[PDB]
Amino acid sequence: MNMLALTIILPLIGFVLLAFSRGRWSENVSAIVGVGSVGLAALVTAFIGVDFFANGEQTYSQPLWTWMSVGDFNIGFNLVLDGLSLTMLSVVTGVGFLIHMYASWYMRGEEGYSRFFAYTNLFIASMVVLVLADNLLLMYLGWEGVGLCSYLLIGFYYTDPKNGAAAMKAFVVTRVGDVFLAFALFILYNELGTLNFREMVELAPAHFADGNNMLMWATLMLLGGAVGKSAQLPLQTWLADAMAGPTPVSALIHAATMVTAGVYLIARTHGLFLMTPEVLHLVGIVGAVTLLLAGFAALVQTDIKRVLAYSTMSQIGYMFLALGVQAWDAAIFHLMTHAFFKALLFLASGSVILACHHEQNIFKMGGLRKSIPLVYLCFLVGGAALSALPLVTAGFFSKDEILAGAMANGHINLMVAGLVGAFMTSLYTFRMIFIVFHGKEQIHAHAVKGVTHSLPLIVLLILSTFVGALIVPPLQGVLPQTTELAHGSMLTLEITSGVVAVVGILLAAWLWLGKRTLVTSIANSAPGRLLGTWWYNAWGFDWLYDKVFVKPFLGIAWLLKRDPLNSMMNIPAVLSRFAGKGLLLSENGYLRWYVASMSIGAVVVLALLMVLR
Amino acid sequence: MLLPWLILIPFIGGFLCWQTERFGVKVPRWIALITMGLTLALSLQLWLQGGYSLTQSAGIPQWQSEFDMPWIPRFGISIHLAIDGLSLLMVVLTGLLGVLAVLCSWKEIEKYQGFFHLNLMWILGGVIGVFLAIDMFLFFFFWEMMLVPMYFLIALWGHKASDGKTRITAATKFFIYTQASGLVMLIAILALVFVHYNATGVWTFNYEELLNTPMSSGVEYLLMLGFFIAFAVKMPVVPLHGWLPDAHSQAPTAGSVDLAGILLKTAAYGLLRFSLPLFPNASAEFAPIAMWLGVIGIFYGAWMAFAQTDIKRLIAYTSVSHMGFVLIAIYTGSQLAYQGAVIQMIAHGLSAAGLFILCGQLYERIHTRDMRMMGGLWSKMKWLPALSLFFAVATLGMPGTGNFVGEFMILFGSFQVVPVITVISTFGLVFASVYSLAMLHRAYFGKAKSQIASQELPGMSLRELFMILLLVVLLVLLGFYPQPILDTSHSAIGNIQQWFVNSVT
Ligand SMILES: CCCCCCCCCCCCCCCCCC(=O)OC[C@H](COP(=O)(O)OCCN)OC(=O)CCCCCCCCCCCCCCCCC
Ligand SMILES: CCCCCCCCCCCCCCCCCC(=O)OC[C@H](COP(=O)(O)OCCN)OC(=O)CCCCCCCCCCCCCCCCC
Repeated sequence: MNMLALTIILPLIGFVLLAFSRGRWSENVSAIVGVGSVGLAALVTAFIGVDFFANGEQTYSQPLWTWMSVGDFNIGFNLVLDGLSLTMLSVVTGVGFLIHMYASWYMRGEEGYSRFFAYTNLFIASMVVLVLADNLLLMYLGWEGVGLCSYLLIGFYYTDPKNGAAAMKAFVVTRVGDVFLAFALFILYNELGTLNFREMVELAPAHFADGNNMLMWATLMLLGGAVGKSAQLPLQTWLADAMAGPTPVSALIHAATMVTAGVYLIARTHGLFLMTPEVLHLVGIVGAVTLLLAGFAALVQTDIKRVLAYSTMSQIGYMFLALGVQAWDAAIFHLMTHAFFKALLFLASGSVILACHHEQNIFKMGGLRKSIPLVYLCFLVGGAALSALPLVTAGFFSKDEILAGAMANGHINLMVAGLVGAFMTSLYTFRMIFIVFHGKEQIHAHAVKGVTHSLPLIVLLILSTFVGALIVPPLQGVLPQTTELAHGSMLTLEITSGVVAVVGILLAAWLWLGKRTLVTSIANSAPGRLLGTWWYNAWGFDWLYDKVFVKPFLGIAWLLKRDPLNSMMNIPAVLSRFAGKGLLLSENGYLRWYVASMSIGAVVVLALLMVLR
Repeated sequence: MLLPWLILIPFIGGFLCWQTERFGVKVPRWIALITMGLTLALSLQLWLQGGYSLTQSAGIPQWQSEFDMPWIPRFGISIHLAIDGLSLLMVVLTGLLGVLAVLCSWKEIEKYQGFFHLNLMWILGGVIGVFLAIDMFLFFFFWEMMLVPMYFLIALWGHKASDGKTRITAATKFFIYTQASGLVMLIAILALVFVHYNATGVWTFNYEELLNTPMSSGVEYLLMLGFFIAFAVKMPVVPLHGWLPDAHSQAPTAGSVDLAGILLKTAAYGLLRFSLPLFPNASAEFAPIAMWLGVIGIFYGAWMAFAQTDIKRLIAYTSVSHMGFVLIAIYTGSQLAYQGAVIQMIAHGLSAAGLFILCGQLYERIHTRDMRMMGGLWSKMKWLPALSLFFAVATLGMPGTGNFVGEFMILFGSFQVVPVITVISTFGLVFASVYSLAMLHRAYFGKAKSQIASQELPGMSLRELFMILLLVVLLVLLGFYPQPILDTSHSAIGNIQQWFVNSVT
């Protein structure tokens, strides 16, 4: 576990080498540096994991140097591994290696093959610092890092201005969450003067004994940071547009990393949310609302990537609901399972798009099940895991645990939201599947094959089945245990969940398989055209934000374009010039006036002398 | 003492630069480089011999070195110089930016280039004197003398594309803003000298003696405002900033004047070295107004930068937004905010320098600074576009770039004193992201918006790469290991912070 830093140094070295290459290296050499860098980091993670379980799962700390020291403000560049970190490090470096390997095949022949891997390497390093940091300020160096790398990869195709707009929106919306996160860091230090996760939860109880009023503000501001990176209400308007970057990026910044940071944060700072129960419950409510709102939006999307974007929002919602119902172990379990099927679905979606000549509309495609078979199977296994098909898929075990925890803790209303979301998940997930692969061919896809493409796909496919549910995250010791549901009550939930999941898929088949007449009629119905438009635009949060923030800002920019305050400070000079011209009017060359001027002056001087005598 | 030579070497080198053009128009530049190199070496020697890291605050005044020589005995005015962790750090930055100011104007080998370098060396000599002067008259003299060389560099060696009329208009506006503001400060220095004599009976211009002058609340406030007006014009503090964008736009295109006379924080140091210590109670009661002026500059500067079209004027307004955070910090009385202000003053100098130097290099290739005539320059150049992205990432304050350390330290300290102001100020980080990305997208990304931007441009030279990469390494090191810089300014900033707080109580 002494090699904990190598999990950051290796990816960071890969970035510098690929950045200074400036595209001079060959694609093969560039891929070896990009995939090998993350690959070696994953190998180090494996060796670290082996030593962690060998030493009895004891938390390990690796102090590197003191970052900032000004009095009691002592921030340290120190790393820590305890189990929650190991789980996250494994997902980041493991699933991160597979995506890098797949990306090697996807970006073949594209400009910036080296720059892409350079940025993905920096993203990995930033995410590793985020997960290994022992303090909130070092976590910030890594929280902001992943945001930059996302901006750099969402707009990788810089030639298209639309891709740049999507990248800027992501950075701005996420940075508004980072400002909220900062507030929490500012409050916690003013109140505890530590910022170290362990010291903070140890010194918090005594300081907030008189009143936790300031602790509630910190936890609320911690939730603000989480809803930004995790794309949860009210900062979820950036995920769908972020689907402008190369498909491999989508897999990394969704399943693997980035959107999981908010969950890790609330999980790492659980000891503080527990002292603020009302804010902790709000985490659950936010997840429930997002999972429901995002499901409807995904059901009406026509772009394959956007359906997978809103699904990530719903799936991150379940993990947020799990944290609010105090099912900490279930949330991390679902983060890991989600990292498998969602990466599979995104990587598979890339294969479909490339096979369909860059086509991305679910319609305009069809009958691909025969042309691309392995990709179709990946979608089936990934879609079943997302819809939580009973027993066969890992998603079933991870989601049921979330629903069980809510019921075990008395959050019935939230559990019900999860159940209805599960039905919606099946419908939106198989609607796309039954429209893209089942039906009549319309594009004639070109077979996509070769290792570097199939290997990552197959490994994620196995991990997306029940086999992934066997990878129990080591959490006892870091996170509290969840209240256990009674066996009889647990069986009822497991059966209900399965029936809801299956019924969803059956209805999806009957609706989007064959002539698709009923769905067309509902879609063309006046209510259908209205609700469909509303959901397609994600309930209109984007429109509202444009009218409340973007439009006002641009208006004020136009108003101040000519620096009004500078023009105000130019009045002293306009008056001066005017006065000068008026005074020069007395400079008429007429001598008789000059003589009269002295006469007037004499009268004034003598008059003043007499009135001031 | 060597303090006197940190000001003389620059001045002597300037005279040599002019007298050596006779040996060729390619000689003055080497004399200038050696001159600034020697000053920088002397500054580093003082750093390695002062043990600043092990100096504990003993209370103002606390100097590692000092020099005094009679100058005008009749008025008790002398050449009094003194160094401290704060002053030392500002002198070494002047040396570094001075060497870069010489290197940036290296391909300029026209006639009368000797006078150009003479003016450049004298601007730097005056800046170093401002950081070393502890005699109030010497401080003012250096404050006002450095403006004359700058006026002739912006008016005679200014933007090659601008007409003589536009360049002179800008130089006159800069001089009138700055010299007039400086005169308001002389009125306050003279009033303080007389108030001291009347209260005590001594006639002194020494800061050390004028430190505790018994004065009323009204006079202390008026004296404080007199110094602030001078430090508000050079910071700048809105609404006394109009001169900045114009001067930057019409200054030598290479960026020499920008780095030498506009990127050294002589006003922030002045507020920390004289205004806060000399007028502790007045500064405390003016804190609310000062802090709110800073918040306005943060948002006003950000909005103004977003709407600029000219890339150099965009960078100029970003400086007004960034300096607002330093003003808020100076009026908090918190060591954390003061230490962060020192880091931001150094970081902004390095980050702004890179942007200004890169802007000049870009002009040399596309012969335009209008972003509306650029685009897709990432696919037409080899280094400039990527390096400009780095400096903008640092400008928005990305952790790991040194600008973050200063900005966040200011907020952490400011929050403990003024929470509401800190909250509104932090939202400035979102506005920074808007103008920072706007510039990169409007110039290097997208498609070419003009023919000049649609052709492969010449690549950056080794000289250009070295100076820009040096700034990159320094910013990253300051971002990951800022302790060595914090340990040098701790004693000086501690002395100032204690004085202010203890005097107010
Ligand atoms: C001796 C002391 C050592 C310490 C100091 C030295 C370290 C500094 C090295 C890294 C910082 C600067 C980054 C590189 C600058 C320019 C290099 C370059 O040419 O890279 C080009 C690269 C893509 O190249 P290409 O596709 O060819 O397009 C460019 C034009 N051709 O495009 C790019 O890479 C774009 C350049 C900027 C990219 C983002 C900037 C990163 C900012 C750093 C913040 C760190 C935060 C995250 C850290 C988390 C992990 C700790
Ligand atoms: C206490 C107050 C707050 C703090 C203040 C701090 C110091 C501020 C100092 C500056 C005050 C505002 C000056 C506003 C104008 C700045 C530039 C200037 O003086 O004139 C520029 C103007 C441009 O025109 P021109 O040069 O002919 O170019 C071609 C046509 N555009 O040229 C002209 O045509 C103008 C002709 C007259 C120029 C000189 C007279 C203007 C200034 C008069 C004094 C104002 C008060 C100063 C008091 C001392 C400082 C407090």
